[PDB]
Amino acid sequence: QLVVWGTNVVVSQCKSKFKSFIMRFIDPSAEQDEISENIDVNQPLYLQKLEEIHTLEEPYLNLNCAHLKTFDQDLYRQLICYPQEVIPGFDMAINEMFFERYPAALLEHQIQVRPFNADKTRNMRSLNPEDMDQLISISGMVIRSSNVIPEMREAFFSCNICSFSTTVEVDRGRINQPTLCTNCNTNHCFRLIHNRSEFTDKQLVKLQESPDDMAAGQTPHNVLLYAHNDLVDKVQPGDRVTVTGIYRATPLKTGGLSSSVKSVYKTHVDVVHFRKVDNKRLYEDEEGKDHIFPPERVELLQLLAKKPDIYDRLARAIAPSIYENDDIKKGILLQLFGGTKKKHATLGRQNFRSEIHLLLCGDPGTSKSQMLQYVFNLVPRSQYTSGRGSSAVGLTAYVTKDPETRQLVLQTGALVLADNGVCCIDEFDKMNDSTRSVLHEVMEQQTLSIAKAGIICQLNARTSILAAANPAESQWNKRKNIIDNVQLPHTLLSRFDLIFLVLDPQDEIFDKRLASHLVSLYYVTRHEEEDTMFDMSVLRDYIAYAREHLSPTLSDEAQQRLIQAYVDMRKVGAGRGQISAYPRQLESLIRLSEAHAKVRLSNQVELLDVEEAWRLHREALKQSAT
Amino acid sequence: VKDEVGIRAQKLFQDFLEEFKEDGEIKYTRPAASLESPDRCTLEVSFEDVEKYDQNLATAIIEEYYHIYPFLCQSVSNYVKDRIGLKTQKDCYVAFTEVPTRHKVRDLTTSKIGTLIRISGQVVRTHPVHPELVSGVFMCLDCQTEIRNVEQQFKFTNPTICRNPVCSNRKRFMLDVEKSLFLDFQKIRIQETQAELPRGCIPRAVEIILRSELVETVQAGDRYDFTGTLIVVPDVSVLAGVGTRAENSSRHKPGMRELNYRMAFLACSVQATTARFGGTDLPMSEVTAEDMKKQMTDAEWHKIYEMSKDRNLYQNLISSLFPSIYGNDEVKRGILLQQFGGVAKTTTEKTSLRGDINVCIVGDPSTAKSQFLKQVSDFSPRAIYTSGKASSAAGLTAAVVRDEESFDFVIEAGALMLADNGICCIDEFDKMDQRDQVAIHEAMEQQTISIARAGVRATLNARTSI
DNA sequence: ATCGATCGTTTTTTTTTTTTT
DNA sequence: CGATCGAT
Ligand SMILES: Nc1ncnc2c1ncn2[C@@H]1O[C@H](COP(=O)(O)OP(=O)(O)O)[C@@H](O)[C@H]1O
Ligand SMILES: Nc1ncnc2c1ncn2[C@@H]1O[C@H](COP(=O)(O)OP(=O)(O)O)[C@@H](O)[C@H]1O
Repeated sequence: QLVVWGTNVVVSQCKSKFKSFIMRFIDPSAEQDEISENIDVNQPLYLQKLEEIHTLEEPYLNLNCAHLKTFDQDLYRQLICYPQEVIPGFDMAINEMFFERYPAALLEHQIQVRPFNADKTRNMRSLNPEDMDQLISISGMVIRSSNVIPEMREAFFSCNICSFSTTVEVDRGRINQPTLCTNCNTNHCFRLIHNRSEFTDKQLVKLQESPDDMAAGQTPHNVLLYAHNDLVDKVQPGDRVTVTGIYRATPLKTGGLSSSVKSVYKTHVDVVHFRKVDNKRLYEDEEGKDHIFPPERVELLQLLAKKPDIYDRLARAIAPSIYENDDIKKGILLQLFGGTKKKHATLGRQNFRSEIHLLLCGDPGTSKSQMLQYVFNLVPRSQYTSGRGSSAVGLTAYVTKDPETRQLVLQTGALVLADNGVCCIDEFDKMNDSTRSVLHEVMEQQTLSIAKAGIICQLNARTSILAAANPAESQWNKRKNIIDNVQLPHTLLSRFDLIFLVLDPQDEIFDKRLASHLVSLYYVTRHEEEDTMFDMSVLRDYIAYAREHLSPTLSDEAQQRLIQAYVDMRKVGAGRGQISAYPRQLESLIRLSEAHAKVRLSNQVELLDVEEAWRLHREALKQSAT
Repeated sequence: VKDEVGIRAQKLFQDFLEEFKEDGEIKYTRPAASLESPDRCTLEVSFEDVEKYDQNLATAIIEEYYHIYPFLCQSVSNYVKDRIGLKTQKDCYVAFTEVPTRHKVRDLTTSKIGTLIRISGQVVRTHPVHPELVSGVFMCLDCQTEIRNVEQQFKFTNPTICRNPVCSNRKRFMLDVEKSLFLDFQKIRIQETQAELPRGCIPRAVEIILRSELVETVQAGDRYDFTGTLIVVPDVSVLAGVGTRAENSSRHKPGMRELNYRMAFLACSVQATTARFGGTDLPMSEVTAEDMKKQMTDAEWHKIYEMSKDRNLYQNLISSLFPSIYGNDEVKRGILLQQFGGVAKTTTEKTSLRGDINVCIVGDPSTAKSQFLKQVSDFSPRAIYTSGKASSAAGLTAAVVRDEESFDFVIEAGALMLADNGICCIDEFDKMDQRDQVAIHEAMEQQTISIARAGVRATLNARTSI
């Protein structure tokens, strides 16, 4: 006998039926529905979840209407047409459900209800009048993440005689006042101030419709959304996310000089719930705290360390399927396990980081771009740019106007976001001299000090290389070394630590093996966990955990060999127009050494690292004996 | 009234530090004692000391601050009254410190207001002094105009009803810029923390304001520690805020303004750290509290006499800054003379006479001629280094502009040019183009240089060696 | 003092040519 | 949509 004016609902019906539905609940939505499954809970998921959450005391539930199909859909339909009149009754059912859970619990920190799952409406293009107070859910791509704004419901007041210092809030848009606030005799007029009063946060962002569910060959006409307190910046830009809301129409002000009103109501959706969709396949981010591993994984990690096979195992686990001449992947792996931390908080002097710098160069045949497009899907700080993707200022100082401030600002860069990281890079011999005289600065000092008319900066920037440089040629010219083939100077070419050379495999034969095997790889569209045991994440923490708790130290092992052999290692003074041996080599040798002691986790020095270092050298230092 | 507890609190805080505050001594009376003569009205207060004596008014403080804030000024006046024969000219600037918690641009809500929190960032696109006569005198027109009241609110309103008479209540008197209450601030912007550099979103920027004593001591390239005085911002007009609108429709018995407020932020404390050097009257780690020409300029004479007396300290000091280095022993003794002073005569109006000297390094490759100087940026003050090709000839010059931002042509600084009494050395003097080269051909000797093609009476000057 | 009838009320744009280094 | 202004 009671219902809202323009409705046919009643609140006790909805609350009571939802309460009975949760009581008629053994997790039946997947224990009766997915009866082949059996969650081992012959109790409601809901009182189970109030236990799971009040034992956790981290509030703010979520719902889905697939639970709410099996019950009488009168609740479902009258939630569809009157969701602003049926939603919070679910929260009231939750409020009594606390009492079902615990009488004296935290019955003041309040719970959301975030239903979904009727169906996709269709997509944004195709809408109607009637779908104005109903339930909608599409998705696509994101534009932005914009700034947040308060919003009042009340003011603060004042007085002069006896300090009638009071407030009164808003209903939604209509307020009252005496000639005072808390008026008695009207000793003054009304004093209103606007700060010490009630506010609410919210924020609006724009959203597209762009899966391949396209009006094909049409630009996606995009939508808009508000936000509310517990859903504010729930997502950062460049994501695809589901939406749950109720259509919300609004007039526009004709003119503006007067109060006339225009015919075209504009429409948007309010907010109930969204579905942030995560896709991080590669080796995850670097918070440090939210990544700590258990001891059971340490068992397997030190198990991996217990292999002398480990020297080749992870290098063998670099490729997904590529089985040709991985002899460098050990040289890769010293940067996989990305370098040692020889700190210089010790003397304040000379600040020699264990700088690790290696590049791959060769012919087009090698999959340097594609290998390392996949390795972009490996590196934690995965970047992928190259010659002619961005200028020097295309790497730094993205400076221009900002209508948010209504002013221009000094603004952003590229490398200082990628500290310690990598950018897979190709086509090195493509840039102006403006760039590539920056790289001398960083590769040789790992620094930056900047001077413009606006901000002037001495920042910090530092990281390791990967790159896929190329010559000015199509094939490396036989009998003309990369000493000149790729386009660089006389001993600056010599300056690099060592670029493990690449070139086409000069043997016709081996094509067929992998032209067949790794096409069959596609033909089956799955792999096998063969002797190449591809670890899901058991490889990935030996990567991750072995950046932090490790500190290579030198007692007597991996130094003294060339500290003897430098006699002939610096008989190199002779030569016409050549490039030779220098006393920066051993710096790289120590760095390599502590790197290879990182694998095997030898807190004290590894000595074998020298031997693979000498191997690393003289396999690719006799490429120009000429 | 609410904050009378805060009144009595800082009252008896005064009354305690009216006695000793710290070991028979007080840390905030002698700052106030230096205040007493000029009466400048700035005194930082330790936030720890609220928890020491007032017993956790921090949580009595750090939420209802914005409303409580003004009462601290009355408290300040009550402090200065007790021992000084006092007039109410006294005021209250504060530059708070001794605060632990350090939050950033992300934990922002309606719930963050009236705090004292300390925050950093960057400094960009600064903006100038722009005064404010916040107050004055204003009432009806005839005679009854003596109005030093509370009319200084941000939202300003000449219209006042009356004080003594029944007179005009919209017709105002004229203005007072003579004997009334005024003050100053500026306005600049700040980018996201470089200690907090996540992915995705932009560097969300905050608005920022500074009181009197804070002023012209912010600067590009610097991180800070603010107050936490997030605001209700007395804004005037904005678009896109199409929420519900309200206003007081008074009692029925037998002006309008659209309401959409925006955000900014305000602050009343700074420790511009990572930008602080101090000359010689600062007491360092190693000192000798003695008498001297100045405070600590050489009050370690007790040793510096010894460091100025040996015939061995020449070679010892030649060896007291190359512990990690070995090469020849001629630059190891000559290069310091570049950092060491020159002539410094006291002489005629003939022409500028110079103190500094040119200095060079040449050597074969891989000799650590760089590592001589890689440290020198970390070593000396004023004397920060990079390369010459580390920028353009917007190193010597500024970045040459040909678009309209303020007056369409701006070359008024550089990168060599801001090394006043420090050296900003460079590498690779052989392959650099012959532009800054011929600039240096006289800019080192005749340290008084000009340009054309965009000159605001171009007269610039080098200052140091190379 | 009160009400009502008097008085007077207006805002919208983006882009092309020659110039200088 | 606002203030002026006249009388009741
Ligand atoms: N082991 C391999 N696995 C997969 N693809 C390979 C392999 N070796 C060569 N390729 C193929 O060789 C091509 C290499 O070209 P690419 O490296 O991208 O040119 P560039 O050398 O200029 O970067 C790729 O298209 C890739 O498919
Ligand atoms: N006496 C020395 N003390 C310390 N380091 C030295 C010494 N002699 C040579 N070195 C090392 O030799 C390297 C020299 O390289 P550097 O001279 O900077 O290259 P470039 O010749 O391009 O300037 C430095 O890394 C430095 O550590």
